[PDB]
Amino acid sequence: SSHHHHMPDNTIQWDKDADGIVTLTMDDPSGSTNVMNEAYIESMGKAVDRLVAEKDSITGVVVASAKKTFFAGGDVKTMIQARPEDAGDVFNTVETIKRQLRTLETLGKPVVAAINGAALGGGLEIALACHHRIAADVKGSQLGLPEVTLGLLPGGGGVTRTVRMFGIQNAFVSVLAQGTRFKPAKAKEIGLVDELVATVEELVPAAKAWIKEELKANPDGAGVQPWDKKGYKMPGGTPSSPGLAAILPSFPSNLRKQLKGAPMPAPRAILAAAVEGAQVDFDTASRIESRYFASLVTGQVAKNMMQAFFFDLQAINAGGSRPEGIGKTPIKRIGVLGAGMMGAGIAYVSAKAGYEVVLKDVSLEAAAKGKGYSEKLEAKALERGRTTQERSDALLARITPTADAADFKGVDFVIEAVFENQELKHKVFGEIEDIVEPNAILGSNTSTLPITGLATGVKRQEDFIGIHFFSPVDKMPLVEIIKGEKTSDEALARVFDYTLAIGKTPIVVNDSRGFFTSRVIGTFVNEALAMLGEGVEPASIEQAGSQAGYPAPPLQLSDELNLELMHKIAVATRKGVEDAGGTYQPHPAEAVVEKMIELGRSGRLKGAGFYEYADGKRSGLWPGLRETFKSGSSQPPLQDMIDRMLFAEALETQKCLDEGVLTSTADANIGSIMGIGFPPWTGGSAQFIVGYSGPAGTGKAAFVARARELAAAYGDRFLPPESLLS
Amino acid sequence: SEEAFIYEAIRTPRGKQKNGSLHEVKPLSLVVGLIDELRKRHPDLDENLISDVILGCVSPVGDQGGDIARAAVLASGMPVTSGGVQLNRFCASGLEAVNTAAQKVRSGWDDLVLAGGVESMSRVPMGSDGGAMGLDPATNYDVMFVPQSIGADLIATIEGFSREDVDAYALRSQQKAAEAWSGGYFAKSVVPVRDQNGLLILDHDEHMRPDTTKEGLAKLKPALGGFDDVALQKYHWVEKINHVHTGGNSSGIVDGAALVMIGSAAAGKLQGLTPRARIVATATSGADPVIMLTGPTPATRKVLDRAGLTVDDIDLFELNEAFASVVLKFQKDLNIPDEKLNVNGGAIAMGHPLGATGAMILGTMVDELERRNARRALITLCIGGGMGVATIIERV
Amino acid sequence: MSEEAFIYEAIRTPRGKQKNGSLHEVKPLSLVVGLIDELRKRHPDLDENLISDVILGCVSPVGDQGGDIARAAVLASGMPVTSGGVQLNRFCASGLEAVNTAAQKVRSGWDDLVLAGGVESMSRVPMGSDGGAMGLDPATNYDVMFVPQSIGADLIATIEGFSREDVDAYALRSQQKAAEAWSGGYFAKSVVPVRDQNGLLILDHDEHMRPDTTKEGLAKLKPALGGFDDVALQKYHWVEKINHVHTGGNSSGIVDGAALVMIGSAAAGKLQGLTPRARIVATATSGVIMLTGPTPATRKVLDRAGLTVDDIDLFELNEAFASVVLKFQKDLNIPDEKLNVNGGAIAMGHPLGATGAMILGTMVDELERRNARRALITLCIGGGMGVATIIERV
Ligand SMILES: O=S(=O)(O)c1cccnc1
Ligand SMILES: O=S(=O)(O)c1cccnc1
Ligand SMILES: O=S(=O)(O)c1cccnc1
Ligand SMILES: O=S(=O)(O)c1cccnc1
Ligand SMILES: O=S(=O)(O)c1cccnc1
Repeated sequence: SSHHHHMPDNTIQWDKDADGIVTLTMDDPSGSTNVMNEAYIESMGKAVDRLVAEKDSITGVVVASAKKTFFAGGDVKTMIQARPEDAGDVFNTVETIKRQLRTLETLGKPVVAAINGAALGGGLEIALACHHRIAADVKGSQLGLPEVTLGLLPGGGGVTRTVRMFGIQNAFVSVLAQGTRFKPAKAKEIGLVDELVATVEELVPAAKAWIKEELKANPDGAGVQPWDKKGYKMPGGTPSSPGLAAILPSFPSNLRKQLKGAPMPAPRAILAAAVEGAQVDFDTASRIESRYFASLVTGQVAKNMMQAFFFDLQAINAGGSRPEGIGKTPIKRIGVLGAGMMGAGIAYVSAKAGYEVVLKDVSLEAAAKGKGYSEKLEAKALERGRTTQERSDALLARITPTADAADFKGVDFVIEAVFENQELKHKVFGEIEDIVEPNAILGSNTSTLPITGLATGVKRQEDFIGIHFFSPVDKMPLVEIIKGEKTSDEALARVFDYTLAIGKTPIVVNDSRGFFTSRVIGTFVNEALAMLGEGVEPASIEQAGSQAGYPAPPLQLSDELNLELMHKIAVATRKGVEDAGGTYQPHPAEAVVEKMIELGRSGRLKGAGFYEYADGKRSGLWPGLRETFKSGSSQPPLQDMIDRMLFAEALETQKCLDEGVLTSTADANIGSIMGIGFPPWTGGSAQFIVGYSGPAGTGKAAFVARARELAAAYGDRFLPPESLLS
Repeated sequence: SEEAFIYEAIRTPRGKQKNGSLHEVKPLSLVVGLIDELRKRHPDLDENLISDVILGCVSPVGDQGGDIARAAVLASGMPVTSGGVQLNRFCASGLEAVNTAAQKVRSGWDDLVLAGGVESMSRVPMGSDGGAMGLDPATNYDVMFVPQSIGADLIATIEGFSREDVDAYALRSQQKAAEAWSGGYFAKSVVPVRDQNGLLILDHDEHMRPDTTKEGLAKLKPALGGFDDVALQKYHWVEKINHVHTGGNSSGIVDGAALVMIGSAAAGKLQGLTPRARIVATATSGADPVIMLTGPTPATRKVLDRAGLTVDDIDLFELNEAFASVVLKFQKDLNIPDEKLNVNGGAIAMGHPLGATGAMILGTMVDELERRNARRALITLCIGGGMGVATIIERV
Repeated sequence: MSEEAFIYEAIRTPRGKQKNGSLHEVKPLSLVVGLIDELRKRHPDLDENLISDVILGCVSPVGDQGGDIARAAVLASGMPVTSGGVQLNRFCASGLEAVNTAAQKVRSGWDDLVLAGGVESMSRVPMGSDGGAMGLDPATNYDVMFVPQSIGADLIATIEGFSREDVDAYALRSQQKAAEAWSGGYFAKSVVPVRDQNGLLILDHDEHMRPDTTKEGLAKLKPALGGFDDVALQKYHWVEKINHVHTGGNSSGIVDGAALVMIGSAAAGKLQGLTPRARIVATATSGVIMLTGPTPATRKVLDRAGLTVDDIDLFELNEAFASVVLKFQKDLNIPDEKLNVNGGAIAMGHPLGATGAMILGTMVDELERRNARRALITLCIGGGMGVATIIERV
């Protein structure tokens, strides 16, 4: 076995001082970030070979970086192309990587990582191979193993070493299962980092100083990891330990409870590799981890999540949907019209960014209740130690509640969040359009009403635009920017820049009925209500939604959306085609909504819907639901219920991609995931088509086949569009 | 060809878990004591004719490891040619040993076999042996492992068994186990445990609560997270699991052992043994492994078709009382008359010593067939992982 | 005693060595599942609902091998939930006792098609990991004079007069015949390579073999706790000194492995479209010195099938210790050209609970390769037991 795999520029700089301490400075000249690519593997191979050849004149090693970050991520452009026939190559590649880190780990001399910035995934795995970790406490620095968020696992030793350091349970829950990122202070608190320094200039001096003291104070244990000493005891015990074996069988069941039975193999593979590795020696544990990694990389879910959360998410942030050739325009005062749950969250995320917000409502008591949403979010943030008392005061001081239209002077960014009604929106905009700045953005948080119609109520239609948020605004990351027919490109870029400023992800949607998020989430809820009208058990419908990967089951979501609003969307959709002389086929769910409204069960707000609500708390399904819809008379396979909900949304996304509502699959995938909660293992409602896998096969052709199968059984709404055929 | 006959069927009393009389007794001693009782009943038995000793044991570790069946052969002074094999099929290990002994006699390649089981749960708790279905996350995550308790509560939910329904059966088991003891039904089959000095250690079933009331059962509280949601992921038409099973309507954790002597007709003649019953048929089957506790019902169907019999041909039904709902579901599915089901009590009152239970309830029906002068009995047990074993005996 | 039991399939994994073994990273449950998938690959239309039981032998059913390893195999492999699954332990002959119990289940007519075999990952669950009722009870261990198999084997060599060079001569013979069997392709269709969840190769040969063994290398090895030597001579009081001739080179190796055997009735074979390879003729069980158990078990199975030594074409005795085989060869005058013709546990390893089924499938193949009729398989056991089986090629 070699330290090389099987041309590229060198990545690692070599420096041996008079004391014998070698400094390896990682500096990939082909990018701003050190990446675990083929150039690194060849570079570290040459460096490790040199450490062995010159072992007699080397007393310590310091691993450093010349970038703003320490080391971030791996070669996604290569991993996403790995086929199942490439499992042998992927295995050999991660085995070569960990063979280099194992040699470095067992040189018989101390190795210190000087972490100057972000050490994520493969970057932290390099530092974990060192005997001591020193981190600089600077802004933006993060540490963690977020491989699971791409459908992967830390295959460069991250699983094996964190389990040896923290035990099976702590490593899984706190580091591996969710890929949590830690700031340098939190990293030292949990043992991921050993000590901190104030600035980056102290790192390499402190690293060499620690080596000098370690050789002097601990000569026998210098360069010896805890799991390489005799008498090593794994924290929390091994699977054969009686205490751990008492709770170990509950680990997969607890994992299956958290994932709600959704089909994501990465957390399952991490847990298996963690436990199986704890039963054997370190080397055998490392090789087991390699096999589970190769299992994930060659799979489809990893390709879906690498596509969505790496390539698609980067293209969006790089300004994919931002109009080219438009400069930056500052925002000084934001004016929010309406202090509801939406308007209050909009004021909070804007002031949390640093903007001055003017929160207007019809009464001062209502506007004060809106700011109370921010006060109660700062109170929960102080009680858990996530902010200071001084920043909370500066945040709330930027929110100025009011009830007078005169307080909108100097406002250059308006965000209306009043009740969904056209006449009400035309009214509140005409009052303030002449009081704001002449270049002020006039935004609307409408979810279904067309933007072109709402823009008529003002004179500066070129600056009227849709800015669609999602409840709760403080926690939802997507902003749906809807472009009316009169909306200019500058207004689009200004709202685009604002979305990034508040830390949210934007998508650009052309004006249409229901936009993209409201229209696609309509098909998901409609499919569930259709199944309820067909006689399917309500408990099975909720199970299908959770096991498909949705964050909330569809009947439960229907109550939070109010069936009264749901009925108005259908009436407007029919009137929007009837008044055009066209044809409108009603969805079978419409009859179910009308009967629930007739029964007075219109959702959670009413106090009763598909569920029962006692004291504002959901408490089981409505017992009369089974007799109302003859529940049990239809028992389709659970996978049919799941596929019906997934395929309806995927087919609707393709329509509104062909209609020009969406302009890129990246907006469709990230829009479905972050906007309405499409299951992340799919990679998005558009990626679901190219990545579908079933008994027929895998790919677009397999999707079309399964869609035609669903259409024959459940209705022509599942017939695949022309654009998906050849 | 050869017909397998039951010549002897004895068992120890069942000592309770907390502060039980048998805690100080090694499980090996429990088996040796039963071997010595067989010798007392047949002093001129040629033990060289015994070809195998088959013992069921669910936790074969520690005091119960290293082939405890072979240890009993050596410790009791039986000939070294008498073999000794341990087997584990979860709850029906004791009955599988008896059926394996019978199938060994039928094949003509074994003439006289001892079979039974032993479990000292106070000394070797269940789960002590580890296991892959629980301690291998890859296969645990796939098979959706759920403990028998939740599966029993799920059966009561689907079938509509209320908390009062299962507690009503638990009271019936206590009453019938008390009537059987006070009536002398167990006087000849339960062999009291004694020490090396002959002092008495235990002569009765400690777990029994003969003064049980329905009001007392209703005060009991029902029995690691995640298992409840995992069960509903498979049984997705069920919204909520009604947890009705407590310590008062579930089987007891006890210590005990049982022995059965099985041989051919010619073996009984050469040794002056009077046959007590005849093994008519045996069967194995199963059902879903997430809910479990449902394998014995198709195993009962399989053993009836194989013997060419129906429910109305059977005089006594004996199903292990692991949980009250499993017995009530078994009674509904096959329309078993109430006066034919577990007529002398069950594991709810007397305990369920895993590896020995199958041989115990088998010996119980052998005695009750003779006491009533009835003809046929059907013995069956639910099994973890979703299995089931059934046997039909005929009085001789 | 009516239904005839036939062997339809008999496969095994390669045997991985104890130290730095290729199978150390493989869970023992996966070794069985790999063999189950091979049976499916060889019979893709087999209705697995006909399979009524899976009987696996396992001497140390603890840890990765606890909780009814056979039932774990049924559920993990996706076999029908009605296929049962039972683990049994009769020490070294557990794998053959599982096959025999499967055959007796078919003879009684109460079972139609049964999987049988064993599994033992000794590099993960070492021998003795399950404890033992004898070792944990000094009162019993004191009365039942307990002596390990290693010393009883040395005592056999002392009484029968087998020298250190005699037992090492057999160890050389086993290494040579095992290497000849591998080079000749004899094991090509019965040894199923072990692969990972990605299809990558892990092991495809018996890596415990030392095909370059010499008489001189065996003579340099040293012989394998106090008291047991004196305890043995307290029973065999006419013996003065025990000659310790057994080393690691003339004794069975510690390995990982598994084996599966499909056993069924003639009706089951016709119904599923399976060709019977051999027929179970007879089984028998009989037996401080230990390892002297297979001698009466062989006479009992020959007397039960109405045969003699001259009627058997191949004898397969497990090579736990060289002296045990040499005594068996002397007690029954077994011709040398019929005894363990493809090598044994000294060369390839002795995976305890799986060995009985491994050497059975070895004889099913060699009977067909030679176009021979009958074979006898037997294993010695600790505590004084022994199991023997006679098969006939179909
Ligand atoms: O490939 S890694 O899992 O290391 C990674 C690194 C930074 C951001 N996302 C993912
Ligand atoms: O099992 S945990 O509760 O650590 C978990 C794992 C994956 C996602 N959420 C939670
Ligand atoms: O499949 S469709 O959406 O065309 C449909 C089918 C049955 C009733 N209403 C609508
Ligand atoms: O929990 S549920 O209300 O869905 C239910 C299901 C089956 C039987 N009884 C109740
Ligand atoms: O000299 S000894 O008494 O060890 C001996 C040697 C050969 C055979 N029997 C006994």
